[PDB]
Amino acid sequence: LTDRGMTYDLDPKDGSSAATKPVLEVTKKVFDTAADAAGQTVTVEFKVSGAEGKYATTGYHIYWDERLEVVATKTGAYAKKGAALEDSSLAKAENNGNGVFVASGADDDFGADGVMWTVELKVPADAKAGDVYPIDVAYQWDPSKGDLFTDNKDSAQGKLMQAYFFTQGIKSSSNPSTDEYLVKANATYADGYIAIKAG
Amino acid sequence: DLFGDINGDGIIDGRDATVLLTYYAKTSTGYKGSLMKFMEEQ
Amino acid sequence: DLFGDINGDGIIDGRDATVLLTYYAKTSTGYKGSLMKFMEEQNII
Ligand SMILES: [Ca+2]
Ligand SMILES: [Ca+2]
Ligand SMILES: [Ca+2]
Repeated sequence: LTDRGMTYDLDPKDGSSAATKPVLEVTKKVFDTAADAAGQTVTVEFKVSGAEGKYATTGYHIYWDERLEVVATKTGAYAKKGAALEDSSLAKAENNGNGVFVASGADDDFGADGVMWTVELKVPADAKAGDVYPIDVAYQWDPSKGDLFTDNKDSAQGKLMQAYFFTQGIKSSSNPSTDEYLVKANATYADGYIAIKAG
Repeated sequence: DLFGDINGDGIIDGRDATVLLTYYAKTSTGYKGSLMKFMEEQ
Repeated sequence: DLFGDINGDGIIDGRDATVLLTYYAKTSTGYKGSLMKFMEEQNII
């Protein structure tokens, strides 16, 4: 895996003062043996906290170790929407290589806490011990468009919320994890993982 | 100026979607204004 | 004529919004090429 994540340069850039401070948590699965790991499909969940009724429009990048194999939905999507987006009537997961892009929209702030997105990933049979398969959530911008996490009306409040989400709600090169697994994998910019231990 | 850019910030992204989607939830229930009128009155 | 009728089906609704989000999702994954080009490739027009 690589660090596709970018620096949040929108304004405001500092989200600490935000009324809504959303945190995205990504599954961290650990196996004791290569044995139990190989061929297992892990449900990886992208779960949001502290934003019930506080967001509408969403869009962010997910990536994962190249050695994992995503199992698509019935319709070929790499991610399936979860309970948090059940009242957001627009949702889309666009496939993106060893990753997916996921985006939300709603007719009011009907964003909920809970699982935003589910991604089914599968481990190699060449599993090995101590292997660590990082799963990243990442912010990406350019002049044509950028990632989002705002309210129905992109209020001042909305943009502070968004700044939090990306700078502090998730992990990046500039808010690194200290997870013993993401360290052992120089993927401190990553957010969750599938892992196995040494002997 | 840019086809797709409902909110008119030079930029086509999910915010434009949410604008239309909310516009529809209003008209749907009995709003009479244009999209431009609705947008600006926020 | 109708500002905000992206699919050009005469009216403004859910579907127009879907086009814009699905478009955003593509550009966000490396897709060069415009909204009209996308709507053509995906048979929305
Ligand atoms: Ca990250
Ligand atoms: Ca726009
Ligand atoms: Ca239409």
